[PDB]
Order: sequence, then structure tokens, then C-alpha cells
Amino acid sequence: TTALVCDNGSGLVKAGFAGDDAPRAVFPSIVGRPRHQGVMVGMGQKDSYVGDEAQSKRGILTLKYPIEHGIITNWDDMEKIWHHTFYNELRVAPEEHPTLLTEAPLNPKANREKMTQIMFETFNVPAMYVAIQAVLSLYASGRTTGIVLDSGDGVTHNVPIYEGYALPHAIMRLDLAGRDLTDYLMKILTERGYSFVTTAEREIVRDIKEKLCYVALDFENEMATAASSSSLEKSYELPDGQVITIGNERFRCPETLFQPSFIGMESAGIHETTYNSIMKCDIDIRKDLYANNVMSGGTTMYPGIADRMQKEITALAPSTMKIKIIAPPERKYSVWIGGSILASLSTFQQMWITKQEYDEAGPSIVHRKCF
Amino acid sequence: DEDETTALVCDNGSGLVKAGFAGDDAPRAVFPSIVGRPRHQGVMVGMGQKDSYVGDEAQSKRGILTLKYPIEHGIITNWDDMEKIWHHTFYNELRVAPEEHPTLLTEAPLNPKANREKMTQIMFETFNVPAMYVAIQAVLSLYASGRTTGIVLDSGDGVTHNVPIYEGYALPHAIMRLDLAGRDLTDYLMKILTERGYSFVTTAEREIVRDIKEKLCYVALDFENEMATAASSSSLEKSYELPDGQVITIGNERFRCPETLFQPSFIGMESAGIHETTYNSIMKCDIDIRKDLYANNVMSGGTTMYPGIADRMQKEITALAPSTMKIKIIAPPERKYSVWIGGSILASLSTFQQMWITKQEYDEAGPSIVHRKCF
Amino acid sequence: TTALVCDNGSGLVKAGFAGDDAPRAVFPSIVGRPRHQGVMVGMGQKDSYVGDEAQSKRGILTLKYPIEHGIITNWDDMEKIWHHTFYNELRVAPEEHPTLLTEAPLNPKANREKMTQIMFETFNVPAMYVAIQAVLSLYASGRTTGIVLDSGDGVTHNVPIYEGYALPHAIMRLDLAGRDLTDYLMKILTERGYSFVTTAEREIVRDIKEKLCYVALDFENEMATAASSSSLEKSYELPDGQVITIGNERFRCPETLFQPSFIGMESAGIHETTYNSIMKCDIDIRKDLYANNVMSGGTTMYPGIADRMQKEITALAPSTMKIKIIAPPERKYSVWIGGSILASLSTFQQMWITKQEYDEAGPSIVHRKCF
Amino acid sequence: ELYTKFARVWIPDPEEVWKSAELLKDYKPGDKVLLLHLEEGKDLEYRLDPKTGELPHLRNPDILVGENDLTALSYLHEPAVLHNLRVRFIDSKLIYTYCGIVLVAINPYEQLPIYGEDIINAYSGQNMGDMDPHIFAVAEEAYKQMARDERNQSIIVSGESGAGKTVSAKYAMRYFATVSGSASEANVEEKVLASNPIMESIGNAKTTRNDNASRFGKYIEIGFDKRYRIIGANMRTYLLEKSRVVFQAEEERNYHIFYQLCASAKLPEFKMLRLGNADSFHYTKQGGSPMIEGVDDAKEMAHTRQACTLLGISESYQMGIFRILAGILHLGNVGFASRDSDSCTIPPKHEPLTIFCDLMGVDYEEMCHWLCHRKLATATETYIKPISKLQATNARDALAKHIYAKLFNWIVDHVNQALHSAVKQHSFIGVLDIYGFETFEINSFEQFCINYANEKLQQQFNMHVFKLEQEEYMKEQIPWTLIDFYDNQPCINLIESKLGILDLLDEECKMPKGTDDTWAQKLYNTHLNKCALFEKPRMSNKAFIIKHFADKVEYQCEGFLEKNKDTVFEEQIKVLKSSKFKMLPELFQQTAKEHKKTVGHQFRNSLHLLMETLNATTPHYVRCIKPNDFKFPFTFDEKRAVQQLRACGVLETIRISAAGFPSRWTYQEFFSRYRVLMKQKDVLGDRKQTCKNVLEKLILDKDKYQFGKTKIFFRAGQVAYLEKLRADKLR
Ligand SMILES: Nc1ncnc2c1ncn2[C@@H]1O[C@H](COP(=O)(O)OP(=O)(O)O)[C@@H](O)[C@H]1O
Ligand SMILES: Nc1ncnc2c1ncn2[C@@H]1O[C@H](COP(=O)(O)OP(=O)(O)O)[C@@H](O)[C@H]1O
Ligand SMILES: Nc1ncnc2c1ncn2[C@@H]1O[C@H](COP(=O)(O)OP(=O)(O)O)[C@@H](O)[C@H]1O
Ligand SMILES: Nc1ncnc2c1ncn2[C@@H]1O[C@H](COP(=O)(O)OP(=O)(O)O)[C@@H](O)[C@H]1O
Ligand SMILES: [Mg+2]
Ligand SMILES: [Mg+2]
Ligand SMILES: [Mg+2]
Ligand SMILES: [Mg+2]
Repeated sequence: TTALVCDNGSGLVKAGFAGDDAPRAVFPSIVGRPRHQGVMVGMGQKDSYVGDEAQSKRGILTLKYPIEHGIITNWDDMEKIWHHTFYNELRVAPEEHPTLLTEAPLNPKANREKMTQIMFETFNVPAMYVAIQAVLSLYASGRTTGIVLDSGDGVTHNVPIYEGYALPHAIMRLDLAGRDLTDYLMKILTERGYSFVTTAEREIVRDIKEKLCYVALDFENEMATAASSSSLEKSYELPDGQVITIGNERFRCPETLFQPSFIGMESAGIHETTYNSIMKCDIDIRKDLYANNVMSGGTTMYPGIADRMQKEITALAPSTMKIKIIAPPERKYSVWIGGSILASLSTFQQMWITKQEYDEAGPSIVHRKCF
Repeated sequence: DEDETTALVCDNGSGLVKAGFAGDDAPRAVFPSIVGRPRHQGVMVGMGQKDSYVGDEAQSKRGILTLKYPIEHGIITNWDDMEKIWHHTFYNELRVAPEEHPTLLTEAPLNPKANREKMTQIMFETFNVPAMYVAIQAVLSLYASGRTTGIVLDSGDGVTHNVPIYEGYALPHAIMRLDLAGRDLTDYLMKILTERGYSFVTTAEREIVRDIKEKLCYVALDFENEMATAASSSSLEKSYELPDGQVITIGNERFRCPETLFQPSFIGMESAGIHETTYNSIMKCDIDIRKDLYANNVMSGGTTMYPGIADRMQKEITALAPSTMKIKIIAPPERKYSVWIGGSILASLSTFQQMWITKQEYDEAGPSIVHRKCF
Repeated sequence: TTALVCDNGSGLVKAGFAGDDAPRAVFPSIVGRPRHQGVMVGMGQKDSYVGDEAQSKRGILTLKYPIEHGIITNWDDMEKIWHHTFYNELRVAPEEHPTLLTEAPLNPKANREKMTQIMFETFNVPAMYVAIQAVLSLYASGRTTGIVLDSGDGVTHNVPIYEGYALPHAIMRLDLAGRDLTDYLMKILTERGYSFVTTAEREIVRDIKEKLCYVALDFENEMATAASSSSLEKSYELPDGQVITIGNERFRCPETLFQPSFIGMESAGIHETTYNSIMKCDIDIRKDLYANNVMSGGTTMYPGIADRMQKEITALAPSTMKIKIIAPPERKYSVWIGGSILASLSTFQQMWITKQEYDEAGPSIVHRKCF
Repeated sequence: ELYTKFARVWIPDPEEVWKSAELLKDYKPGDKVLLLHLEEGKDLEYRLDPKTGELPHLRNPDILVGENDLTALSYLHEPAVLHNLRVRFIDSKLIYTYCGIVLVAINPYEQLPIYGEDIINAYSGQNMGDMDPHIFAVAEEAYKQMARDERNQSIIVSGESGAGKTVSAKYAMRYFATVSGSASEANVEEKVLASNPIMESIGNAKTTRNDNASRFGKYIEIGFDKRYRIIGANMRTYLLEKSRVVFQAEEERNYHIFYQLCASAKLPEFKMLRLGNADSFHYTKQGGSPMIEGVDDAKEMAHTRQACTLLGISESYQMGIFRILAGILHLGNVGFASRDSDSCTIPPKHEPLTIFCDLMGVDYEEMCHWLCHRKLATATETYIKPISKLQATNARDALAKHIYAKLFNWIVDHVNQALHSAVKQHSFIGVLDIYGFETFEINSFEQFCINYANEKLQQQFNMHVFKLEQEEYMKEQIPWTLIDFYDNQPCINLIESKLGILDLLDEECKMPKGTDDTWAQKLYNTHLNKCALFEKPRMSNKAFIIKHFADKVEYQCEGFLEKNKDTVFEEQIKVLKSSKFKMLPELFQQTAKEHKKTVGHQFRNSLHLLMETLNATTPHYVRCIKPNDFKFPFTFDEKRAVQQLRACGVLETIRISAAGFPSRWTYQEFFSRYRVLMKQKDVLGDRKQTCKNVLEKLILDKDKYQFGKTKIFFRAGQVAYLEKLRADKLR
């Protein structure tokens, strides 16, 4: 047997076998459904579409996300996404290979229970496991000690770890993530008359965000050069061939991670949650956490963010602390990588909830197995 | 001190402008925001048709002139024509020089920054106003409602918008602007009247369809039941005598038209219905104040003047919200002037007389001043 | 003259005149500051609000706590809180009546000195005094001998006393208090997807805590009945009308007082600190301390806590010793009542630190008076 | 030191107010205690302020305490000026006095015969400065100035109720008549005497301080021709209380006329008007004291009907005035039941409304509708709106205040019809019968408006005092810059200017969510730390403090907003103007602006018009003082008297005078008095040059005196110091 590994991303799924250097399958976790009717006799359409075949049919289909705020919203669509990965993408039976799945910290008990239930009761998996994203991206980084900030599409969590042991009193979950930056980007583009309203248009704004946006080192300075010099203005061809001009919004958008008041949150910025997590840890280990701030997840892939984060943490910490940030080249592929590492580990073969084990303790077997 | 250089107050409506002095109970001037231009040759040299006509003098020349709209989707499309509308208001209607009194103007939330800047510029550079101000319609219609807390649903000719407010403070993430408005209902009404062979193609004919819409249409309380009585009883067909003299029947369309506000799918939009946008904007607000917004749903603007709309809205919000919340809709008569009345109130306050962008302040700071003054 | 008496509580202030049966003023020690933008041009506006007028504007206001860990964090907020008590609430001139204040044992010397300075410098009090909360709640309990366990919002403390004399080496202060129980309650409600993030939402979780939670007499039994019978669940109505189901967490949140490991503390449970502080006393007096365990402060308002603390002290102490745990019904004001009694006694005029004593001897006169 | 052993001082008392005390020793500098001799014995010692070193007020010499003007005293302080009036009123029974320009009059509650033709003929043709102080002296000054300058004049009479303002105005009017003989063809004096009982019935009310007080500024013009002979008169009215018509304070009542109606309801003529009782009627029941002790309102209704009959207004019109007044109270009984969605309604056949509609000759259905609803007109359509219970009571009560004010003016037009003449006047003298400053432990909108009115009159007075002194300095060739001007316009500008106290009250009146507490919060935000004048109690947020000339006044914010409302819908005026009754079409014969002003904005309009009327005329000034509150003849009470002196504002004009150069004497009078001090070697061939030389030796500091072409001016206490040196040389 060769175990399967999959990260249940809130906007992007990754999948493959344990031992693969990279996820051999990757696609948007989107189900698209037609909002129109049939213009001809015959020509039978699908009832629903999955990932790339939904993205090629934008405007004809309305796009839905089966995951929101790091939790599952429709299990019938998650069963559709899972079927796709096993047979319509990896071309492999889930009855032959064990499966590692992943979830965020502070996730509802019912979400984990229903996830393990569906994999045994529909995909008939021989054995399975569900692993926190943070520990996996820390294994991929390569440090037994380090606070890992995994900022994805629907979640952001600062999880401190020392000599392997995590500190559940210092972990911090944050709902601000890459989707809210996309929604804010639509508002600040509407100020220049570039309005957007459909979920198909939101995908174009998301491309624009990932291509052109970057984190300011000092917001006021970049606001002054945007107003005075205006050299930060850049063009973008839309599908229909129309050019739009974007500037200033390029730093105002991702600045929301340090200033959540832009979107009306009372919540602290990503640097403040990192500092406060270290301040909640034992005084003897703080120095080792300051030396090992690990960036993780796709919302950290903004230019300048590691230099700003280093400055912002250095301003909060004592001047004697060596503030060392580590941003793995592949911050995006880090959870999956660590999952395949824990999948090729021959000692982990004892931590697999078996099919028979599931039957013994209903759906809460995973809870005992984890804690 | 009965004399105050009494400020002028005007709502820049996308299909209907209103104007008057502060302290007037109602707008003393009101007319369609339409510029009409001749499309035919002079049968004589002494014809001398005005190059352009404005409002009522364009409407009295329908079919001979082609009607334009200087505003679309809530934003200005031709500033030369907006200069012509403004000139008309000052001397050809109110008979007053703009160099004497300050001017209050209005706009919809999420309006582009350049539209606000150019409106401020033209007032100070063409009309030479001593001082001016630009106000969001939602706070004005809330002054006219007379409560310090509520959610306003303002629906005009060219734009709709939701704005929740509490203790005089607003929530800039919970606001929701929608492009579905009274013009799209008029365009849909032409399409569904064409089902009975009643085709319409000119903007002069659109104006007759717009009258028909305002006179005969109403929001239903249960669409499926109203479709059943339209098909079975068939007592909904009202033969509207066309101005020309053509008695034309209008039946199921009297509700299919305004139902588009709750069902935007009729016109191919992915966007949610007006009730859903009012519910979601309450659900974006903090958990304590939601009960006070449910108790204070304010209807505003000329597209809300449909029979039955407040009772349908009350049911539609009650079906979404928890049953323990008392859902109240506020929908008094004459909601087409609520925004203006709120402007006339604001311009009459003593505490507002320091919040006037002066001609000197504009000359010193440049056109970006209107944004500093607001935020 | 009739002296003023006030408890500087970390989440709830109480105030009145000496001789009053109960504190005629009581309110949350919260300053509320705006978080939104005023869009009503020309309206009545305020800078910051205090207590009930902050609680009526929750959301629009963000909330602050001028006291944390039993110590003052901002004297500019405490100045406003004191101003409110004197002129806006009790409507009384502080230059007319003396002011008795309170504090927890092991409170910094600088905190007592700055509190003393403000009363004479800005409020111009004729005379004042600071009294340990423990001795006051023992006066309200009416015995000369007994160990008090005082547990408030921001601090918890053990103080053994015999023949009116404390044992300063035997006292035990603990940082676990009612605020940490509220913070843990948010985490265990998040296990059922009932997440909360604002300080205005934390006030609703705090109400939920005070209304529904209770101490189990046997945790392992209560966990078994929660899993098997599930009859312990209650539905609660949130401010927007929606109901949430709270069960199991109703005994888990206060159990943290006996099991501080839930929140990652190395510290012993409240019974173990009561046992250890009796074991620090002379063996001849322990019998009288076991016969007189006084419960005090608002966190001791959990159904079942007196019966548990008993089963727990009886399990640690010798079987020959008569274990008695007394809990005065009005525990929330026991400290205030003791202050109102103390300030009335003809034998207290010597303790009043006069303005002339402060002006001559400097702020450290407060320590000389106390010790 | 002036603190010797024969120089008496003044020591405070919580009863006698000021006791005289005689120095047992000569005070030395740095002495902390002073030994004194009271009228009860040498049993007192005095501890001097150990923080400021303050000594008690020195008494004036015995040659100065006997005069008819306070300006003749050297030391000018409250003990001395209160005592000067006291001894005159008690020993010499003197009622009149001067304070520079001001005449003061203390009410003797005893028939004085100083009003006989033989006194009038003795004063006539003589100088007012050679005569003793008297109403005749200020009346003949105004008459002389009218004839010499060809310019109109005005005498301002003011003080507390019961003080003699009405009484002094009658004596002034009698003189104006007798100085030009008589007007037997017109009988203006008899018609003025017939007007006052009906004017006070509609314009005065009972207050906690007095069984009868005027609530408005009464202004009478006396006309004369080229022969300066009296030919007729006119009655003007200003600053009338609007709130009184509807709202009553505790232990107070409405205008006396309303109760005259009520007590007379037993008579067959009033029985047809269906008048009931003062406990049933709303605008009257609120006060808790409908009837006045020792007064029968039915006897007052008999008197006012006789007074109307002497003025010649028809008995049919009298009954018409009564029918209207019965109507506006039935209107006050119309109560509105609350409805849903911010609405109200009236019961079917509501008996106060059926009686109102029958009395006023109007349709019930129209009156019921325009109160269950309201109109809203636009440029395209007219609409009808629901009206809340609170909006309906506010509209009803604004309507009741409006229609009473029109009825008042109608009655005043008939009073003018009796007083006027077909002969055109060549000139005229005004008499203004206005009130003093008003203060209590709790103050309302009424007290605010009364004090605002006093501040304007005070500005005119302050300016005049400076103007006359400046003219006297210029005539004596003495620099004007040596006198300082003390005004009160900052206290005026605080109230009526933009964002001032009154404009923020109008703003809170128009705003739909404005409140008494929101107005108080606006006042604390706008004026607390931006005006030292404005003050605020620390232990309350319900009150605010304003510095007024007489003293500071604390006002309770509650009620101000409600009382400022006066808006009434023009449709509610229209349905009463269409009345089948003959009077109502003539009561409401621009209105669209007037029917939307606030009470405060109407009051401002009225006051500014009166201020400019008094600015056109040459002003004269008299103060009326009430010496007690037991109404006992020649009984003087120091507590009442010092309060009166403060309300009349005279203690501040005496202070302005003292800060400048109060005492003044010609070189010859100075010589005659202090020639004893001069040696043969000191006296010259010119007494003026002698006095200039020796005064510079007697007083070394040059700011203590001022040398004129004819008279020497002196600072306070300097003439008393010369008299001390004169006495010290004799003994
Ligand atoms: N290079 C990039 N720059 C900026 N944002 C990015 C970039 N790459 C991905 N993102 C954003 O980050 C999110 C993807 O993070 P990811 O770790 O894939 O989340 P998940 O696994 O929950 O789907 C999306 O919101 C995406 O738009
Ligand atoms: N009584 C009515 N019934 C239905 N639609 C109406 C009615 N009155 C106006 N409308 C429509 O509402 C719009 C007018 O709204 P209005 O507030 O005047 O908009 P704007 O100010 O943007 O011009 C037009 O589309 C008009 O046809
Ligand atoms: N009935 C109750 N059950 C549980 N906790 C309570 C109860 N009443 C009060 N508390 C808690 O007690 C604390 C306040 O009590 P108090 O003695 O006034 O504290 P402090 O004086 O430190 O402010 C808060 O943490 C509050 O949540
Ligand atoms: N000079 C006076 N001599 C005698 N009585 C007087 C004199 N002045 C006033 N009074 C008395 O005062 C009362 C009338 O005063 P009046 O001027 O009517 O008061 P007011 O105008 O303040 O209400 C009567 O009792 C009257 O006898
Ligand atoms: Mg991720
Ligand atoms: Mg509009
Ligand atoms: Mg306590
Ligand atoms: Mg009188």
C-alpha cells in the first residue's frame, strides 16, 4: 500500500501519494452549477462541475464554495470533490490506499466527526487520519521548535511549538484571510469606477490580487509616493480585452492584515497575534520562538511581507531579541508536504483510525486518537 | 436675522431632480432630469429650435426631440449637460444667482471619487458658489424619518442602496449598493408588454411605459397565488387608454414587473433580491444592534412607492430572521422627497454652518478637499 | 461628616456611605470608547463612556478594563471612574467625606502610592485609607478566627487569620479568577461552532457563564451523565433572537478552579491552596481554620462549589478534623459591607491618613500607617 | 491710617445685614485683631483676614451722610448706601433719592400728600437740580428737553411687583397733563385709569412672590403739539409671556381674567357659555391654587365690565371676548387618545369638543379631522399624514397660545381707539412700565427671557452713563480716557448670537430627536471651557449657570425645549377664520413665516424692536423699591432692601461711579470748607490757584484728584480723608 494525502483547502485542494515531492493534483475547491437553461434539443450538460471545468464555464455557471470560515458548509459537495480526487483525477480506488486529511485549530467537533464518517461509510477507506495543518508545515520547515503562522484562504493561526510539544493556551485563530482581501479589493477598485458583482468577476479580481498586490514596509511612505510620484500605477487586460489601471490599492489591500479596522474588525493585526502568542508562552522559550517565526499558507505569498513582519515584531519585542523570520520558498505547498512526510514515516503506521476501530467508537474515534 | 443667505438644497436624481431653499417644507422645483435634442430638419428658416431643451419643455416635444439622460447607474455621464441642468435650476427655474447662497448636493454610497471631485469643481469654477457641500442620501432620508437608529433601503430610478446606522454611527462594511432600480423595471415592462404585441422602441415611448408602470403596477404578497388568479379569474387586465387613444390591456404584468426586485433572475442577474440584501446587511452588523435595525427598516426613494411592497417586505424579512425579533417596516407617503427634506433640515442647522467647503478652502487645498471634509 | 467606602473591583465597582446596609452604587468598571464613524452631522457627541452607558452602546464602543491582574493599568481611566463615582453617581463632594479604598494582598507598593497620591492631589480628600479585602470580608463574616478564600474577577487569594491576627507567610494569592473562566468558556463554546471574538460579545459570554454554569461534586460522574443522558443541556437566546444550546460546558468552565491544567497553569487548585495555607499555620490553630473556611468574592457564586470544596478539603485533611465551609449569601458585597462597618467604628480615626500627614511625610506614609 | 478711634466701620450680621462699630484703638499695620465698640457695648474683637489682609468698610463723616444723592458720599459701599436710604425712609419719611442720573423711590405704603397742586406749582418753572428729588423733577426735565431739543423722550420705570411702578407712572402722567393745563375735550387721564384694570386682568398673573405680577412690557405714549399741550395717548405692548396661557408653575395661576370668567359662571349670561370649574379646566388646574386669599374674582369681573363700559366697548363685544375665552379652555380639554404607527384620535361626540365647536361656530367633523391628522403640501400634490398624541397636544397648545395673543392685540386696539385723537402730535413722551432682574433657587425659560430683556436695557443704561460722564469731562476740559466703560454686551452675545444659548435651543426645537438633556450636552460642549461666563454645577448634568449683571443665575435645562415650541398648521387657522362667529374673521384678518417661528425667536424680535424704540427717544431712568413683604406702612427690612438694590442694578452703577471720580466740588466751595487748614502764607490772590497748591500738599498722589476749569474731581474716600484732617486739626 501507498497512503494518499490531501489538504482540504477552503479555496484550493491539493492531493497525491505519500512520498511525492509535490501534490500531483491541485485545483480550486469550487462546484459550479448552471444559472441558465438549454438552448437546443439534446447536448446534455452536467448538473454540477468541479474545479477547472467550472472555471472554463464562468458566467454560464454560478460558483459555490463547499468550505467557508475553515469549516464544511455542504457535505454533498464535499463528497463530490472527494469522488473527483479519487477516480476523476488520481484514478485510484480509496478502498486500496489509506487517507490522511487536514483541518485547522479550533474546528467544531462535528466537522471532524462527519468528515471521518463519510470516508468510512461511502469511500469505504481501510484506515484514515486527520492532522492539524500547523504541525505539518512545521515538519516541512524542519524545526522541532518554531511558531508557525498558517494564513490560508479561510483561516489564519499562530501555533507555537517547542521540542515537539505544542502550547494550546497560546494558539490563536483569526478569521481574516485571503478571501476578505479579495472582497475588500472589489470595494477599493469600485472607488475608480471598476465595479464587480458576480462570483465569476470575483475570480478575475482574485487573479489581479495574486499578480499585482504587495505589502508596504511603511504605509504612510507608500501612500505619499503613490499620491506624489504615482509610479506604482500598473495596467491589466480584462478577458474582454479592456485595460484597467490599478495603483495604491496594490498595498492598501494586503495592509488589512496589519490593519483589520479597514474591514471593521475589532481584532488585532497578524504581527500583534504573533507577539501575543509568544508573550503567552513560557519566558524560557520565547527567545527560541523569536528566532523561528515560520510563515505558511497562500496569503503569505505577498512581496515585502517578511520584511514588514520582521520590523513590526522588532518594534514590539525587547531590542536584545534576535527577530528571525523564515518564509519557506513554497509557503503554499508546506501543509501537504509535511503530510506526505508524516505519510512516509513508518512509525506513523500506528496512528491510523482503522475501519473496525471506527465501528467500535462511532464517529468520535478520531477525537480519542488525536487527544 | 429672518434673512440668512438661505442655502439652496438639491437632489441630483438620475431621472428626477428636486430643488428649493432650506426651510421650505417641500422642494418648490421638481422636473425630469432629461435633455432633449431635435433629430429633424427645419421646414422653415424661422424655426430656430433651441439646440437643447430641459425637463418639461423636452417632454412637451416628444418624438420631435430625442431624450438623453445626463446620469446613469447613479453617476454623471455628460458634465456639459449637468452644467445645463444646473444653470436651468439657478436662473431658469428658482430665479436666483448661485454667487449669493451656498449649495448642498447629494450622492449614492460607493460613487467613484472623480464624480464627487468634478461635481465640486464645476460648482466653484462655473457657478462661483461661496461655499458648498455633498451629502450621502441615506443620512438625509434618516433625518426625515426622525430616528437615531435604523436601516434605510433607498431605491431610486438608477440605483438602490442599503445603509444600517446606530447612535448616529454607520458600519462601512455592512452597506450594500445594488444597480437594480426603477429604470430596469421600465425596460423589463417593455419586454413583458411586447408579449401582447405592445412593442415599444423609442425613449419617447419608454416615457409612456414609465407612466403606465407608475399608474398600474403593484408588488404581490404571494406571486404563485397571484399567477393563479391572473390565469383563472383573469380579472387583472386593466385596459389603459394610451394618451393617443389606444385602450391597451395590462394584467399579469402589473405584478411581474415590480416582482423583479425580489426575483432579479427575471433580468439575468446573479445578485440577491432587495429583502435578502436588507437581511444580509443586518447580519453583517454586531449582534446587539440587529434587534434595533429589525425594529427600524426605513423604505426610501421613488421605486419603493409600489402598492403592497411594505407588507411583502415584512413577510420576506420575517421568513429570514429569528421569530422572536419584531420585524417592523417604515413606509410613510411621499417617500420620493424624503432625501430632499433631510437636506433642507441639515442646511438649516446652526452646527452645520461650520461644515461648508468654502471657495477659498477649495482654492487652497484643491479638489480632494471634498473627501477630507467627508472622511 | 460620614465617610465614603468603595471596593476597587477589577470588573465591578461597589460604592456608598459608611453605615449603609448595602452599596447604594454598583456598576461594571468598564470605559467604552467609539469604534465607528459619526455620520449624523451636528449631533450631541461624547468622548468616552462609563459602566451602564458604555454597556448600552456595545459594538459601537470597544471596551477597556482600567484594572487587570488586580492592579491598575491606566490612571487616566481610573481618574474618570472615580470622578463618575463622586459627582455623577453618588453626587457628593470628595473634599467633604474621607475615602476608604481596598486592594488585594501582594499588590505593588507603587500601585498603593499612586492611588494615595491621586485622592489628595486631584480629588482633594481631607483624609483616606487602603484596606485589604480579606480582613473586611472576615469582619462581615463576624468571627475573629478563620481562613478566607476570596475569588474575584481578576484575582483569587487565601488568608488565614487567628484571634484577629493574620499570618503573612501563610497567605497565597492566585492569578486564576472569573475572567479566565470567561476566556475558557469562549474556547469550549467554539467546539460546537459558537465562536466569539469582540469584547462586546465577551460580555454576553460572561452573562451566559453567570446564568448557566455550576461546579460538579464529581466530574467523572458528570461527564458520564452528559455523554449518556444529555439532559444537562440548556438553550440560551442571544440579543439578535437566535438560540444556542449550552451543555457539558456548564460544569467544565468552573471545574478549571479545581483543575488549572485546562488553561495550561502549573498552579495548584483552589482547595489545594486552602489546604497548603492552613499547613503553613501553627498545628495548634489549624483545627480552628478547618472549622472556619470562609468563601468570598463573586467567582464563589457557582452552584455546588461549597459541597465540592468540602469533599476536596476532607480528602486532604485528617479524618478527625471537623471540615466546615461557610459561604455568606451576599458574597459579591462581603468586602464592601466590611469596609462600611470598619469606617463607622469610633476606633478608626487613627488609621485615617490625613492630608497634612501626606503633605508632610510623602506618599509612602500609606505603608507606614498599614505596617 | 483712616482706621483711627473716632472712625466707625461696618461689621456683617446674618440679621441686621450691617452693624456700625466704633474703633477702641488706632489700628497699626500687621495687627491681626481690631477692638470694636458695638451699640450693645465694647464686647467685640475682629480677626483680620489672615490670607488677604482685608479691613471692614469705613463709615462716612457726619457732614456727608445727610444728602439726597448717593454720589455725595465719599465711601461708596453696600453698608453706607443701604443706610443712607434707610435713615431717610425711617426718620424723615423720604421716599425719593438720586444715584446720579437715576431717581430711586422706596414704597411707603402710606398716602403721601406730596402730590398736591401746591407742590406741582412750587416745582413748575424751576430747575430740577435746585428742587428736592421727586417724580415731578424727572417729568419736568423730560418736558423741558422735549420743548428745547424738539426731540421725543422716554422715562423707564422698573422694579419688583407692588413697588409703585404703576403708581409712579400715574403721578408722571398727572404732571404731563398739569404742566400744559388740561384736555377736557379728551379726558386722557380718565381713559388711562379705565385701561389699567382690563390690561392687568389679561396681562398679569399670580406668582409665589406676589398675589399679582405683570408678565409683559407696558409702553404708553403721551402726545403733545407745537403748543406742547397734551392732545392724546397710545398703548403699546411687548415681551408678553406665551407659556402662561397653557402652563402653570406650582403655587401660581393663569392670567387673572381666566378665573374672573370661572367665578362668574354662576350668572345667567355666563351660564350660556357653559363655563364649569378651574379644577376641570386644564390650563388652570395645574397650579394647585386657583383662588387667591382675600380676593373675590367675581368682584374683579364686575370691575373689568365697568372699566370696559367706561372705555365704550360694546356689551355684545364684552360677551364675545368672554365666549372666545370660554372656547379656548374647552379646546384645552380636548384630549387625544393614542393610536398605532405614531398616531392619535378623538372619541365620538367628545363633550369639550362639541361645546367648543358650538361656541366657536365651526363644524365638529373638520375640527376632529385636522387634529386626528395633518396636511403636507408639495409642488405636485397635497398629502395628509397621521399625527402623534404629543404632536397633537403641541399643535393644540400652540394654537391656544396663538389665538389668545390675537385676542390680546384685538383688545389693545380698542384701548388705542379710546386713547387716540384726530389731532396730529408734534412730539411725544413715552413711559415704559417694565420689570427688574428675576432670580430663584430654580429658574425656567420665563426667568431666562426676563433676564435677557434686562441685559438689553442695561446696555443702553451703561452706554448712557458713560456718554453723559464723557460729555461732562469734555465740558470741564478733562481727558475722556480717565473714565473706564463697563458694559454687558458679552452676556447678550452669549445668548442671541450664532451657536449661542438661544440659537442652540431653536436648533434642538427643530431637530426630531433633540431633548433637554441633548441641549444641556450641547451647551457643555460649546460654552463650558469656551466662555468663563458660562458655568456648570459638578454634582448635576440637569442645570447650567449664566453670569448676568445683577448676579449669576442657574437655569434647569428641563422644560426650555417644550416651552420654546409655537408652531401651528395653517389649515387649523383656516377652519377657525371661516367661523360663523363675527369676531374670529377679524382676529386673523407674513403669516406663513409667523406661524413657524419659535417663542424664543418671537421674543428676540419683540425685544430688539423695543430696544430701537427706546434708542430713538432721549432716555430717563427711575427705580421702584419695595421695602418689605408684609405690606406694612414705613416698615424697612434690610434683607428685602439689599435684594431690591441688586435687582434694580444700582449697586453696580454706584460701583462704576466709585471706581471713577464720584465726589466733585467747585474751587470756591472747596475753599469755603477747608480754609481752616490754610495758613496766611498759603492763601493767594486767587482761590483756585490756592486750592490747587494746598491739595497737592494735603494729598501727595496725583491720581487721587482731577483739576477742571470750574471744579475739582476726587476719587473715593479722599473727601472723607480731608474731613478727617479737618476734624483732627480741631481736636
Ligand atoms: N501569490 C499570492 N499572492 C497573494 N495572495 C495569494 C497568492 N497565492 C495565493 N493567494 C491567496 O491566498 C489564498 C490561498 O491560500 P491557500 O493556502 O491555498 O488556502 P486554502 O488551502 O485554505 O485554500 C487565496 O485567498 C489566494 O487568493
Ligand atoms: N408611484 C410609483 N410607483 C412605481 N414606481 C414609481 C412611482 N413613482 C416613481 N416611480 C419610479 O421610481 C423612480 C423614481 O425614483 P426617484 O427617487 O425619483 O429617483 P431619482 O431621484 O434617482 O431620479 C423611477 O424609475 C420612477 O418610474
Ligand atoms: N453568579 C455568578 N456565577 C459565576 N460567576 C459570577 C457570578 N456572579 C459574579 N460572577 C463573577 O464574579 C466576578 C465579579 O465579582 P466581584 O467580586 O465583584 O469581582 P471584582 O470585585 O474583582 O470585580 C466576575 O468574574 C463575574 O463573572
Ligand atoms: N408713593 C406711594 N405712596 C403710597 N402708596 C404707594 C406709593 N407707591 C405705591 N404705593 C402702594 O403700592 C401699591 C400699588 O403699587 P403699584 O405701582 O400698583 O405696584 P406694581 O406696579 O409694582 O404692581 C398700593 O398698595 C399703593 O398704595
Ligand atoms: Mg492552507
Ligand atoms: Mg433618490
Ligand atoms: Mg472582590
Ligand atoms: Mg398690580
